[PDB]
Amino acid sequence: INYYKDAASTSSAGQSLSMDPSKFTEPVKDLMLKGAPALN
Amino acid sequence: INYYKDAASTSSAGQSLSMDPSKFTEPVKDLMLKGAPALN
Amino acid sequence: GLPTTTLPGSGQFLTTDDRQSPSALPNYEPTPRIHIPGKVHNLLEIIQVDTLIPMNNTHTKDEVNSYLIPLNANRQNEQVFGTNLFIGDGVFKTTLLGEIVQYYTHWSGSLRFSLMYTGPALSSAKLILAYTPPGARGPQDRREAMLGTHVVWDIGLQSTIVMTIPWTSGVQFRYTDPDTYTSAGFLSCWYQTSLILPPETTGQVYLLSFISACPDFKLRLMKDTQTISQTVALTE
Amino acid sequence: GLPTTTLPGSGQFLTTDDRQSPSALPNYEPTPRIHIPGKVHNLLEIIQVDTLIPMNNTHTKDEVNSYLIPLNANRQNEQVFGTNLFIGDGVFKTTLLGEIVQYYTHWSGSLRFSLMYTGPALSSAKLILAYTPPGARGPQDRREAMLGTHVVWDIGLQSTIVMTIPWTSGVQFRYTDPDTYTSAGFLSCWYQTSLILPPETTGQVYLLSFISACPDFKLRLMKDTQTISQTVALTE
Amino acid sequence: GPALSSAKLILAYTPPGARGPQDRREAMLGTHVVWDIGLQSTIVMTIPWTSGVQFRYTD
Amino acid sequence: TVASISSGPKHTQKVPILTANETGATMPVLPSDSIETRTTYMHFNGSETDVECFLGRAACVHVTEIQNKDATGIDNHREAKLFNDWKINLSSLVQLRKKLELFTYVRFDSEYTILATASQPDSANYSSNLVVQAMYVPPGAPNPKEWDDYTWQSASNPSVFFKVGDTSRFSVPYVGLASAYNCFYDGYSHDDAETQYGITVLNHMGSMAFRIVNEHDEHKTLVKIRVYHRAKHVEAWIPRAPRALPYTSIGRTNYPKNTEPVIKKRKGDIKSY
Amino acid sequence: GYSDRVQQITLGNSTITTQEAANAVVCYAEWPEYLPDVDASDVNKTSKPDTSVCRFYTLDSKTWTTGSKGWCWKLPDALKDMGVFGQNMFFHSLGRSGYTVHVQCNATKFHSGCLLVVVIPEHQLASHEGGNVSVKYTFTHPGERGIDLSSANEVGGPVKDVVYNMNGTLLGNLLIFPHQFINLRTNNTATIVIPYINSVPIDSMTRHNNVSLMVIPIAPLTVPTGATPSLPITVTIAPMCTEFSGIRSKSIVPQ
Ligand SMILES: Cc1cc(CCCCCOc2c(Cl)cc(C3=NCCO3)cc2Cl)on1
Repeated sequence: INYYKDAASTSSAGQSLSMDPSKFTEPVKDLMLKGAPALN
Repeated sequence: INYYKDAASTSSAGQSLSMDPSKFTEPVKDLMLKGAPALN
Repeated sequence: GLPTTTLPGSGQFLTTDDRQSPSALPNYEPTPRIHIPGKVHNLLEIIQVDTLIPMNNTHTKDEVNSYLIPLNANRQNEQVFGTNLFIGDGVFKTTLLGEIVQYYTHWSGSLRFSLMYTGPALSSAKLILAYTPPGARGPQDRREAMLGTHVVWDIGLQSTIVMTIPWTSGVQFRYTDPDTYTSAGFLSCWYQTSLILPPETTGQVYLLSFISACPDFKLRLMKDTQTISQTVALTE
Repeated sequence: GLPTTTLPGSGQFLTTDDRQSPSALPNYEPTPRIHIPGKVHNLLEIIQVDTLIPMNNTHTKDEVNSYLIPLNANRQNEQVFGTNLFIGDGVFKTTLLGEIVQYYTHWSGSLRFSLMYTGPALSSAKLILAYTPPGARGPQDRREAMLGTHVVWDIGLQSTIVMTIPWTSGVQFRYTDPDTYTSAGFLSCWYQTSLILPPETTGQVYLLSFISACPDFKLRLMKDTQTISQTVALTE
Repeated sequence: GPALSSAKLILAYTPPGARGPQDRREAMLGTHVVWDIGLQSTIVMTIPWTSGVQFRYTD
Repeated sequence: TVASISSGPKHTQKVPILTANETGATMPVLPSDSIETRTTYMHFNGSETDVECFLGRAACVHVTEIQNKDATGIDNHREAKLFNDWKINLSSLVQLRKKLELFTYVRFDSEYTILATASQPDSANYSSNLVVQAMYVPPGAPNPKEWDDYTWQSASNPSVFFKVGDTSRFSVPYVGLASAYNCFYDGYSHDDAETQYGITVLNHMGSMAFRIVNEHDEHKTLVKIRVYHRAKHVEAWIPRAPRALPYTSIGRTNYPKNTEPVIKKRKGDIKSY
Repeated sequence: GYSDRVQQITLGNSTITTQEAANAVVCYAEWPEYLPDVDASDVNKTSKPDTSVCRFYTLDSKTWTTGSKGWCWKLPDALKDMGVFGQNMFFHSLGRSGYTVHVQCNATKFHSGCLLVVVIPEHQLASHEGGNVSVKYTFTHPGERGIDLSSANEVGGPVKDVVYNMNGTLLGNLLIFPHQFINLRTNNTATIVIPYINSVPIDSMTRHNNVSLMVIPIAPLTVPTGATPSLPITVTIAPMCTEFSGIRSKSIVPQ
């Protein structure tokens, strides 16, 4: 129950439960498959 | 939920969301169209 | 008896909170409303009405004359007036727009700057108004001025010209109190050809200038105005 | 009037509680969000990116050189480097992994340790990396080392080797600040055959080493890092 | 060159109207190809037809 | 969810553990690519590492102090701490600072808690009960000159009145100019040759001003204000390397000269355990 | 027969071929794109010179020697003088751009050495003076010359200490930023595609640089016996999807 009118006044947000490290761990242009050779 | 009986005791009103500047910006008797000459 | 816990902030008085209160006058009946022309709902409604700018600020005590921008016959290439666009300060500051902007911290939007010509009907003139977006200096000559937002105004039957300073900005809000990062540009005006008076006529002619906000405009984060203060409470 | 009772804890301020509060700026409209590449949602997303380990810690002032593990041509049977696995201390401590682990009290999961070789292309080498699970001493010679988790790495076209320290543990969580009961083992590396340089070439070659966490990883019970402190508030 | 050597060259085409470039900075602002010397031994640069008039004289 | 699958002996032409780090990727290698594993489940979600959780607890961001005393003959209230101000900034204290600077841009609503306690360091008959008044002077607002000015009227300025010993609490939307707060800014206000450098030029959101409403009693009373800040509704972009050296200034990245080696030197060899 | 190894990038009227690449990085896995209306604020129609600005400019070459500490360039600064890109830059109030960065360094199979090529969004530098000394404008706007981390401290300039990234963080953790290594034994180029990253939809190109490109030797250069002890490093960069807005008089900037 929100007792207040504005959105800033609500409690903390709830877990992204998004999670996708590939923008950070695999930003390569041509896709690399694990097990296939790195450099062909 | 109002806890009180009288109307003065309720919280602030809620946004007019009315908004019509023409009584102030265009109080002319004969309607002016933008693009048409001001004085004919 | 229902168990409760009180949180931090209990008992505080926040002048901006909005809650219910007991009425001191239970059951009282207010006077009926009758109709009155003129109701205002948003300050955004009124800042779109244009008001005069004391552009000619060069006097030494407030006078009707600082509303008049003078024009000289026969000058060519030269500059009519210049100002930066800190709408919360300087020429703008006493105008209705300036005066309301000062109740808020941030503004964004387009401005409408118009000039109404008052010279004899048998005279003629062509002026250029230029808006210089943030990043360059106030233009120093028309050549410099004409490379930015500009309108060649031809003085005619139609007495006023409405220039718009379109919102040119990286950041989507600027501060109303003058700030650098957040600065908006300059506005200048020059003779395009020149003012020419008819025979039997002489002297200076003046332009009146107005400012109002486009429907584009946003103002946010209310605060207190530097435009009013006091040292003791007033009495009757 | 509804009857209430207040419980123990009323009026306390717990920095970790999550409740509603009145907004000081009623009705204010925040700037629109625009798109920005790079959004982070979990610290677990970032500790999977590998970063370099200053393994060569033997210097006396921080230098680019403590990131370089040297290799000697023609040595046989010998040991390249050794370290315990207290990820919250020692070599690991300044790495991004080490640096985040320190915001939490407990960790569990697999680690990925990789070595990238930088020697001339016409050289060759075979190294053995060994993980020694808790309970034995840091290995003292390859024979000892090779009886635990190990990978023979053959230096080739493929420049890096990724060793995983699989989670070997009785207790399902270990403390990030070094603790005995909770200790994780040792990591050592030895020549399997030996580094061989081509003609016209000489000196030391170096390995770069990285650390990142497997998708396996768990961190819990947040706390304050020993990695930052201060004596007076900072001013402008 | 020997197979164990390496090199990176830039070839630049300068369309009519400017002088023959005098340094790479000048050269690199017109049609150019960075050539990386490798296994593939030749590089084919094209001088695309850049012209007002649709024919030029051979003399 | 499985944390590890079961995997047995391998003798392949398909080697997942050989990679080329020069590419910039961190290949997702697992225990089961290089040893024989058994199935195990995660039993865990990664709840407490969510950025909302990481930045969502109250941190002390500022400690100031004001006193209640006779202002008679004081030529400079501000200077007598008849009232102070805090030029809103979250770079002061470094505990919360390091955490925030893990990201480049950050967007969130703030919840402030303000604790005020009183001290009476010299002989008093009693402890008086004072009421504090915290008012946020938005930039371009009449700055309090005195302790009972016309500014304190704060008729358009959000202000809160609470008792010393007690706590005040409220939350504020994200009042950033842009789409997010810049944790770092490699630019200037304008193309000047002497203009400052950093964010200290970007983060100009006025200051907060405190004062004691009560007049003065016979003794003097020291009131010390602690402001706590909790981020709610957090959004963070572009992770960066954590802060290694100590901080010297609000808003610049500068570290102190002749600082000490931040990497612990081995007591022994590279070969040491 | 496609290898990760050979590549061709054609952009405008300029083409690059590498026969010894190591894939390419696209920052944060996003490719440069123009500014959508839903994200727009300034009402001005923007100018998109296209092929006259989106081509490859090769900056002047550097020389890696055994004593090198590393070099740093800022964008869009490094290009402030390249062809029409630069003119547009000084002439509009606002502009926006992504880039393709191609760093080149070839050697032979007897050399060793490894450079880190990294892009840091919003790289705010530190003053070597400490305290709250600022870093003057000119110092953070080196132009095509970039900053040479092995040059001496100057007054009003930034600190040039490599193991601290010019800001109080450790060299070892720069790997959290989009980056690629050039390891003579593997690699001979590094290529990174940079999408436009800012907290505003469009900004000023002169008062704010939005990325620093940094090339840092990490495993020292080691040449074969009696080889000349140095290699040149060349940086070629191409603006991509560039847009300029708010045209006028032409900025005048310090120094
Ligand atoms: C980054 C970053 C984020 C912030 C926070 C800025 C704070 C915005 C203004 O916040 C307040 C508001 Cl809107 C009101 C009050 C207040 N109202 C009554 C008493 O205090 C106090 C603050 Cl700090 O600073 N740097």
